Amino acid sequence: MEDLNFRKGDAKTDVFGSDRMLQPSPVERIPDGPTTPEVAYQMVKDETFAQTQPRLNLATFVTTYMDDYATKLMNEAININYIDETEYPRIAVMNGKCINIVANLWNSPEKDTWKTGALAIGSSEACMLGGVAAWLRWRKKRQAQGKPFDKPNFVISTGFQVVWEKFAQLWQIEMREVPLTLEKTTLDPEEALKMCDENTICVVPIQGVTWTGLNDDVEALDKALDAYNAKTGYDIPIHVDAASGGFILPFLYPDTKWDFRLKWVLSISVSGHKFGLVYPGLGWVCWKGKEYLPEEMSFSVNYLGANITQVGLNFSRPAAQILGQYYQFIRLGFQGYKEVQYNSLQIAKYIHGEIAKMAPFVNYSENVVNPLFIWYLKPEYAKSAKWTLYDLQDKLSQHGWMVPAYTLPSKLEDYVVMRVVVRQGFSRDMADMLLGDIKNAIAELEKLDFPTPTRMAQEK
Amino acid sequence: MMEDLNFRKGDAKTDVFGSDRMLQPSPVERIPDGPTTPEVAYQMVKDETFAQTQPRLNLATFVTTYMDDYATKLMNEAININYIDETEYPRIAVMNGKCINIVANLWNSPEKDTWKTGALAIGSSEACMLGGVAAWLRWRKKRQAQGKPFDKPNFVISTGFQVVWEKFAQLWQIEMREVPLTLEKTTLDPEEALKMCDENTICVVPIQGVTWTGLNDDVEALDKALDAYNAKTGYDIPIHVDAASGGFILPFLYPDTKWDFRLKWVLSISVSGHKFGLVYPGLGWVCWKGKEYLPEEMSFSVNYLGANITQVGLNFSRPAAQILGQYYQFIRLGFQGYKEVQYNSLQIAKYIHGEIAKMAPFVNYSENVVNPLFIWYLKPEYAKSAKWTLYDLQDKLSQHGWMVPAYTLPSKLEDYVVMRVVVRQGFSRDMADMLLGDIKNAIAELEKLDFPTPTRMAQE
Amino acid sequence: MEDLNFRKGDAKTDVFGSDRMLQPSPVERIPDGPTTPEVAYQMVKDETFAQTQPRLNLATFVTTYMDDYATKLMNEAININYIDETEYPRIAVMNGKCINIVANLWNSPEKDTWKTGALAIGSSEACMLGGVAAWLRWRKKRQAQGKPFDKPNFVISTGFQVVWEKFAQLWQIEMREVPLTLEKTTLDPEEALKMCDENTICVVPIQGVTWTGLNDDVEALDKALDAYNAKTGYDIPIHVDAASGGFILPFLYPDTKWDFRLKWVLSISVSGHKFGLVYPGLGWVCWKGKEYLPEEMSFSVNYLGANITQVGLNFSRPAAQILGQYYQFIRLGFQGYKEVQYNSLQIAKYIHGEIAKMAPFVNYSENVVNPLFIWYLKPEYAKSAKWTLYDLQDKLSQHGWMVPAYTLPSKLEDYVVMRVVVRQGFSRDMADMLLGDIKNAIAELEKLDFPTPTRMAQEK
Amino acid sequence: EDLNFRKGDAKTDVFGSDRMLQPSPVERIPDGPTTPEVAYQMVKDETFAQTQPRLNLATFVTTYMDDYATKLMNEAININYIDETEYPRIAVMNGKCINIVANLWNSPEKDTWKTGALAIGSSEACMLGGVAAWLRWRKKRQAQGKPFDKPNFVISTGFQVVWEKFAQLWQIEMREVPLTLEKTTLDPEEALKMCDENTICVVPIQGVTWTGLNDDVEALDKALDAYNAKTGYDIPIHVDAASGGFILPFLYPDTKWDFRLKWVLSISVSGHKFGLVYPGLGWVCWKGKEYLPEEMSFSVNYLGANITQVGLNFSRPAAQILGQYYQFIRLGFQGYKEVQYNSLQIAKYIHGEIAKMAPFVNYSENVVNPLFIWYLKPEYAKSAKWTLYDLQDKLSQHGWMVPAYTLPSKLEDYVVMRVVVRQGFSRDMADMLLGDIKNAIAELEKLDFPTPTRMAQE
Repeated sequence: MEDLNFRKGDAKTDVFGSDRMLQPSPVERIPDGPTTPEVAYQMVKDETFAQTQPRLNLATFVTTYMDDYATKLMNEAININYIDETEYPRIAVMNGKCINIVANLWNSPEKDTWKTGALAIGSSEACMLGGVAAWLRWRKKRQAQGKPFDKPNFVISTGFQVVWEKFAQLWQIEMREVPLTLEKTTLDPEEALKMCDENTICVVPIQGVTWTGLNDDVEALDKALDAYNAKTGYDIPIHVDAASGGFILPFLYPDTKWDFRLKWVLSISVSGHKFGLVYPGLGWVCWKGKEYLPEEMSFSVNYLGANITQVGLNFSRPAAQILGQYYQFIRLGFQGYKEVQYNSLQIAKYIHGEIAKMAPFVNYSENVVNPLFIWYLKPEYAKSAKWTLYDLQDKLSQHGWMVPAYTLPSKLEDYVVMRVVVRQGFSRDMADMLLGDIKNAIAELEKLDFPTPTRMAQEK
Repeated sequence: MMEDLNFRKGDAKTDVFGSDRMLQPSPVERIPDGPTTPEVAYQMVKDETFAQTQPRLNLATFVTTYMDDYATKLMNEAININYIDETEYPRIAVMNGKCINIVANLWNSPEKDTWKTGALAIGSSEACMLGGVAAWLRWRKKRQAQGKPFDKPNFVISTGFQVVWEKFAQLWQIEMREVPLTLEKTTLDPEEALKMCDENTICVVPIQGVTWTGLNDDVEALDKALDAYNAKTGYDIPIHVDAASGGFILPFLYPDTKWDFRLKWVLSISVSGHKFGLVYPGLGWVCWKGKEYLPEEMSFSVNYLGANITQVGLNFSRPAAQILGQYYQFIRLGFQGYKEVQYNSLQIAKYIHGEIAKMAPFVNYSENVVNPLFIWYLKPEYAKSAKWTLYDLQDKLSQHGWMVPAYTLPSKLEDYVVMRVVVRQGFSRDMADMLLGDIKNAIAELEKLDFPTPTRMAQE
Repeated sequence: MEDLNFRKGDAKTDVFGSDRMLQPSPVERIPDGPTTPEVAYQMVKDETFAQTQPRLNLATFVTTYMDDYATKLMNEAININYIDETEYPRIAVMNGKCINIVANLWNSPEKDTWKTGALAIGSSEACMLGGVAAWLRWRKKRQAQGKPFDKPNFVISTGFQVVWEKFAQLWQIEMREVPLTLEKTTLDPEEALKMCDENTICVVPIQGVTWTGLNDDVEALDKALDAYNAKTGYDIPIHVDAASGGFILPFLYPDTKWDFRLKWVLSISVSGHKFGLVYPGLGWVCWKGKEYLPEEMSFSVNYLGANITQVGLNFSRPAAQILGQYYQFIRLGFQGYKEVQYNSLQIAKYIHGEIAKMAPFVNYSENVVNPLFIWYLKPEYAKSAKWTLYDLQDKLSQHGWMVPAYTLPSKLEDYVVMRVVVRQGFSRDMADMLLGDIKNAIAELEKLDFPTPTRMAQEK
Repeated sequence: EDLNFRKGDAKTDVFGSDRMLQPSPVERIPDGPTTPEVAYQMVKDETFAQTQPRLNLATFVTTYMDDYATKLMNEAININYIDETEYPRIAVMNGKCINIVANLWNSPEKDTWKTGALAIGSSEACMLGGVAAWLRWRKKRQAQGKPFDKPNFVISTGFQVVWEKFAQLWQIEMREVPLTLEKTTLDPEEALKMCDENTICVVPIQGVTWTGLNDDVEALDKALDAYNAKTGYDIPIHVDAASGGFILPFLYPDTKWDFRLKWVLSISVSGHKFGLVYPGLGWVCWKGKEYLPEEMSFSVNYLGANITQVGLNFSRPAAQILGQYYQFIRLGFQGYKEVQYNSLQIAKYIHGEIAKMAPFVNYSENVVNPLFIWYLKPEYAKSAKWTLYDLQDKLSQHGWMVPAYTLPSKLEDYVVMRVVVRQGFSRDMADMLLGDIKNAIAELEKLDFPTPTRMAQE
C-alpha cells in the first residue's frame, strides 16, 4: 500500500518528506502552483528563526510583550479595518476616548469633551502630522502679514529621530540642527533660538532621545521661546516629540512641566507601541486646542456609508492596537502604568549602576529619566584596549542579545556608545543574565593580543 | 461561614459581572485611577465591539476579512515583531524584498537588478503618496535643470479618485485637476485628461478598480495619448497607476491586458496587499519601473538600531505580520491558487450582478464586471413613483447585519444614488443567495409604504 | 506545477477557491458526495453570521455568557449522554445534588436526603411534569370520591408562557385564563378563585412573567386558596411557574413567602438556563415531598445496565448543563449568586430609570423585581407620533440590538410594549451604549413627516 | 509569606487550599464562593470514576465527532434555538435538515418545506408522532359518532422506554406483542390480533434496543392494508426508527420501510445515535402536511414578530442543528454510506468472532444494524459457574461497559449481552475488546464455585 503522491503534497504528505522542502523559497517570481498550508507555514516560519528574539532585542524601544488577555483581544481583531468607521462605530468612539485620555494625561486645557487628536501607526506619522500642522499654521500666518512663506525651516537637536529627516526631505523643508557636546548633552535653548528666524515653523524638543535617552528641557525652551517671540513677533511654537517619554513623564514625573501646561506647546506626539505598552502599530498626536489643527487637514469620505471624517496620512489600517490601548488604560489605570514604568526605570537604573562599576565603562549621564541609557569606554581604557564597543556587541550577539553600538550624533561623533532599553517584559532576572554575559565577554576580549578591525579603524 | 469581603472589589474569586466595576461606565475623558483584573478589562473592551457590523458581512470594504487558519496563526505569532528593526530581524527584511520582487515581476517589470525597486506600505494610502512624491521630485529635478519654474505643481486624475489623493493634494499643497464622469464616459477618458495637462503636470493617475464604480481606467489608451502629447511638448509627463484593487486581479484574470510596466510611461504602480492581495489590514505595495525613477532623496539610513538600516517610507516602526502573511499567500497559493480565488470572487460578483439586473427596481451601472465588485441604481421610471431610495434599502439590510453602502457618485453623476457590493475572499455563493434573499424581502416591505421616506422626499 | 484537483477539493485546495463555494448549500436533498472539513465548516458557519449576536439579544431570558472555566468544563462533556446512569453514575449523583440544592433554596421541608425533583431541558418540560403531576393527583382524588374526572381544567393568568398552552392542547386539558388590567397588573386571587371548581387540577402563578417581568403574589393566592379549599374540599393545589424568579427570589428576596414555605405550594418549576446562569438546556422541577410525585410517573430501564429510574419527558440528552449548574453553585455560592443577580437587577433598574426620563416613554411598573421590565409610549405622545415601538425595534436592529416589541395579553391587547432583559454579561457600559442608541433612534424617528405603516395600522 | 494562601487568593494552589479538604455540597448551596480553578477541579474530578464514553458499548448515542464539527458546535453553546426571530438563519437551517431527512425517507410531499419537527431525541420525536396519531384518531372517531375515550396502540415488547412514558403520561393503553425465538421481531399477524377501533397506530421498530433487529415494516404495511380494508378502522403505522433511520437509506436503499409504504404516515429517528451528532438531536417527519393536526402548532408574540413551531420542548441548544447540517454537507450520501458501512462491518466482525467462542451463541445470524446481542450456549450455561453478568463485571475492570440483561416478555429467561458499534470504534478497538473477553472467559472458567448471579439462576 504505497502512496503515489506522497512527495507531491497530498493528504498523507509529511512536510519534510516532500519535494517542496528540497526546493528554495521563491526569490524573484511567484510559484506557478500551490502547496499545502503546513508546507507553506513552515517555509515562512522557518526563515524567522535565524534572527534576534524580540524579548532579547534591547535595541528597540517598541513593546515586545503584552499579557495573555490583551494578546487574545488583539488577535481577535486581526480582520478589523479601522477606517470603516461607519461599519465599526464603536471602535471609532473607543479611538476618540483614547485620544481624550492621552490629552488629559498631558494636561490639555481644551474644554471640548472630544479632544483634538489623531490615531497614528507610530511616532513617524504622529510627528509628521504635527509638523504639517505647524507648517500650515505658519503659511496661513505669513500670508495675512504679506510676508513670504516659500522657505520654511524647523529647529531640532542633532539627536533627532530619522522621521524628522523624512519630514524635511519629503516636504522640502529645511532642518536646522543644534549640535550635541559634552557640556550640553541635550537641546540647549540659547543655541536653538539663534537658528530661529521668520521662517521657522516650530522647534522640536525630544522627550526620550533615541541616541542618549535624555529629555530636552521643554520648560526652559518655553521660557526662552517666550522672550524671543515677544522680541520678534515670529510666534514660533513648540511641538514635543515625546515618542518615549510621553508615557513615562505623567506617571513618574507628574510635576515636571513639559506638556500643554506650557504656553508654547501647541502639539505633542508619542509612540503608543513603545512605552504605551501596546504591540507594534500605535502612535498618538494631540493638539492644545481645536484652533491649532488647520481646517485644511480634515477630510471626508462618502463611499463606506453615510460619512467618515479623518485626520491622518494612512487610511485603511488594523484596529487591534486601539483595543490594546484602551485595554491597557482600563486594566492598569494610573497606578498600573506608574508601577510598570517604575519597574522598567528601576531595572534600567540597576544596570546603569552595575555598568559604571565595570573597569572599561563610563556612563554618558548620571541621571536616568527614561528606561534606557547609554555608556562608552573609559577614554583612558580605550587607548590601550584592543577592542571597541562594536566587538562587545558581537560577543553578546552570540548569546542572542542585541545590544547596539553606534557613534553619537554631530560633535560627539567620535564617541562609540552602547545602549540598553528596558521595556516591559525585561526583569531584574534578565538583567542579571545580561550583566553576567557582559562581564564574561569583557574577560574574553581582554585576552586579545592584537587589535580588532574596529579598534584599528579607530586609530584613524 | 465563607463570605468573601472583596468579591465586588475585584479579587481572585470575583465574577466579572458580579463586581462593582461592571456597574460603572467605561472611561471617556480620563485614565482610571486604579487597575482592574484582566478578565474585567477584557470584557469592558471586548463588549463594546459587539454592537457593530461583523466583518464578513461588511460588503462596503475592499479590505480582506478572511485568511486561512495557518496564516492567522502565523501572523498572530508575529504580533510583537517590529519590522523596521532590520538589523535585529534581517530575515523579514529579506522576505520583504522578495515580496517586492514578486510584485514587480507580477507587473512585468523590465528591471534587471535581482532586488527590484519598491517599498512596503501600510496600505494604498502610503504607497500612493510615495509614488506621488516620487513623481513630484522627479518633475522638480527636471524643471530646475531646464531653468523653468517648479513652484506650482499639478496632477491629473478622475473625479472617481480615492480620498488619499485629496490628502496628497492638501498635505503637499499640490493642485488636483479632476476629469469628470459621465454616462457616456464612465471611466477616465484620455483626451479630457490631456486637456488639463501642462508643463507643471507631475503625472496622470489612472485607477485600476475605481472604488466608486469598480471599473478600470484604460491605462494603455492613456499611455498612447500621453506619448503623442509628450512628443509634441517635451513635458515628459509620466503615468502612476493607482491599482489599489485591480493590481492583484489583472495579472491573474487578465494577463494580456497591457496596463503595467509593459507601457512606456507607466513608471510606478501601487496596490493594497490587504484588499485582493489577500492579507489582513496593514499592507500596501508600491513599485517603480526602475532604480532611476526613485529619487535618491527619498532613501534614508538609520544608525542606532544596529549596523545600518536603509528604507523608503512615510512610516517607520510598524507591525511585520502582514509581510509574513503576504509571503505565505504567495507560496501557499502560487499563481494558480491566486487565479482560482480571484476567479471565485469575480464569478460571485458577476452572479449577484446578474441577479440584481433581473429585479424590477434595479439597473446596473455597467455591462462588464472586471473586478469583484459592481454598482447599481434605481430604474429612473421606477424611481419617479417609488416612495423609497437606496438609503432605505441600506437600512433594511442593516437590520439583518449587512452593510451594503448607498452613496452619490462623484462629479457630474452626483444625482445618481448607487449601491455597491464588494465580493472578497470568504464570501461564498451561499452567502450571496442569503443577501439576494434579504434584498428581495426588503423590496417587498419597502413597496408597501404609502408615503415617501425622508430620503425620498429630499430628492424631490 | 499546476495542481489539477485544486478546485475539486484536495490537500492544496483553498476553501474559497473551490467549486463547492460557487454552489448553494443543500435545501432539499443530501449532497451526493463529501467535501473537505474546512469547506463544510465555513458553509455552515457563514450562515450564522447574518443574525443577532447572542449578547445583543435583549429579547431572550436564556443565559448568553459563562466564564471561561464553566465553558471549558461543559465543552469537555459534549459527548456524555446523561441518561446512561449505569455508565456515568457520578453525574447521576451530581444531578441529585443539584436537585437537593434547588429544593433547599426554595425552603423544602422534605426530610429525605435525596429531595424529590427531576432534570429538564427547560421550563417547558419542568412545567409539563408539574402539570401532569397535578393532573394525575386530581384524577386519583376524584376516583376516591366517586366524582368524575373526564373534564380537567387549570387556572393561570393570560400572561402565561406558551408551554401551558402546549400543556392544554397536547393533553386536551382546559385552560382558564385570568385577564390583566391596569388596576390588576398581576394574577388577582379573587378573580382567579372565581374560575376554580371541582375539576381544577391546580392554579399556576408565575414568578417573572415574560410579558411584564412581574411576579404573581403567591402568598396572597395561597391565603385565598386556603379559605376556598376549606369551604369546598376541592383540594386545589398551587404549582409555581418560577422560570425566571426561581433563581432571583431566594437571593434578593429571601423573606418573600412564595415557595415551599406556603401550605399549598406542592411543586415548583424554573429555568436553569435563564437566571440559573447555565447555557441553554437546563430546567428544574421540584415537589414539596415524595407523596406529591405520583408513582405512575416513574419508570425503570433494564438495557443500560442494572437498573435506571427516571422521571421525565426526554431520555437521551447532553450532560454538560448539569456540570455547568453544579460548577456555578460551587464557584459562586449564595453570596456569588446574590452578587450576580444584584448586578443584573441594578442595571435593569438603571435602564428602567433612564427610560422614564425620556419624552416618549412611560413604564408599565414603578418597581423592578426581576432583571427585566417593559414600557410603552406616553398615550398623549403616541396620538401625535408618526412612529410606533415597532419602528423603534427596527432602528435598533440596524445597530445589532434585538429589543422586542409586542402587544400585551388579554384586556391590554391595545398596548404595544417593549421589553429589555438584563442577563449576566450585560454591563452598565452596555446599558449606556443601548440607551445612547435609543436616544439617537428617537431623534431620527421624530424627523418623519408621514406616519409609518405600523403607525397607520394603530389608527383603528 | 502569603497569609491567605489557603483561603483562595491569587497565589493559591488548588490542592493546597482548605476547600480541597472539604466535601462537595450535597444538600445546600455553599454560603460563599471559591476560585474558578478550584470549582473547575471539584466538578471535573467527580467525572473521572465512571465509564469513558468511547468504551461505553451500551449506548447508541454518538461519542465522537471530528475536530471541525466539535469546534463548530462548541462555538454555538450560547445560542438558544427557539429565539428564531433573533436567529432566523438557524431556523431555516433546521428546516433544511428536516427536508433532507424527509427526502432521505422518500417523502412524496411536494411542498418545498417538508413537514417535520426538531426533537431533543427519539423520546420527544416519538411522543410527537404518538400525540399526532392520537389526535387524528380522535378527530376521525368524532366525525363517525364513535367513542374516542379509550385509545390504544400496539408495539412489540422490545419497545424502548419512551413508549411506556407515552402510555403512562397520556393515559393511553399500550398493547404489547411478545417476542419468541420463533418470532424474534414484531410478527404482523399477532400485532393485528390486538388492534381494534380504538387503536391509534402500530409501532414497528427499526433498530430494536434489546436485539438490534428490524421489525418488518413492509410486512406490517401489507397486513395492515388488508385489515384496514376489512374493518375501516384506518389504523396507521408510525415507525420508531431511532437507530435504523440513519442506517437503512444508505446501506439498504431498496428495503421498503418508509414513506414509500402506504400506511407509514410518520417516522422518527435519533439524530444523536447514527445521525452522527453529539447528544441532543431527534427528528420526526410526517408523510404530508395533512397528517400533522393543526392543534399541535403554536405561535408566540414576545420574542419577535411571530414564531410558530411544533414540539414539547421550547428553549434548547442549537449546537446540534449546526452539527447535523455540517454532517450532511461534510459527508454527503457517499460519506454517510462509508461510515455506517465501517460500523456494520466491525459489528459483523465481532459477531462472527463471538460465535467462534465456546460459551457463546448469537441471537441472530443476520446483522442489519451496527449492534447485536448474544447469550451463553444453553448446554454450556448449565454446567458453567458464571453468568453474563459476571463477564460484564470482568470487562468493567478494564474500563469497558458491555451490558448484560434479560430479554423482554416470553424471552425473559434469556440473559443477553449487547455491543453497539458507533463511529469512533475501530477494528483495533474491536480486537482490544475481543482479547479482553477471551482473557475474561479463561479467568471465569477457573472458578470452582458458582457466582451469586449463577446461583440465582438455579
